[PDB]
Amino acid sequence: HNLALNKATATSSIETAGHEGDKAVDGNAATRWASAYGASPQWIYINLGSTQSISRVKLNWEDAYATAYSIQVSNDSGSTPTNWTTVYSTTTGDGAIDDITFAATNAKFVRVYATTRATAYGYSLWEFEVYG
Ligand SMILES: N[C@@H]1[C@@H](O)[C@H](O[C@@H]2O[C@H](CO)[C@@H](O[C@@H]3O[C@H](CO)[C@@H](O)[C@H](O)[C@H]3N)[C@H](O)[C@H]2N)[C@@H](CO)O[C@H]1O
Repeated sequence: HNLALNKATATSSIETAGHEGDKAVDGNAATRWASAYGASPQWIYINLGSTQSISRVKLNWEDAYATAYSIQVSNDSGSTPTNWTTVYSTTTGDGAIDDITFAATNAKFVRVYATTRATAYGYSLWEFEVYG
């Protein structure tokens, strides 16, 4: 059960209309979030809507994937998280599907914080799935 499905999202940026964060959590492999281009970090987070115990994230990257990124959680109250905790990071991402597991943790928000690009574009996810 994908706890991210159709939850509210926010992003650091978007490439164009139609590439919003909601596109990464629609369960559709043919729609994607895509960030602005360039060498800045970028990110997408999901408001899970309630505290959930999570242990697994599945990323389905488009060709503009991150070689370096972290998965982070927040347990802030409200709808605007500001404190993040890294639960997993890599510097050797290889794109396509990334199936990530980590110690189960409470989380109200989950963020992909992407820091090194595989390409000279931005970063883009067809899907960002979250599992207990
Ligand atoms: N100089 C143009 C060249 O830019 C163009 O190639 C296309 O450029 C597209 C716009 O950057 C690029 O689309 C991005 O692709 C990445 C990676 O797949 C995605 O994450 C972005 O969302 C896309 N906007 C295309 O890949 C690329 N074909 C070419 C064709 O118009 O004309 C060149 O000479």
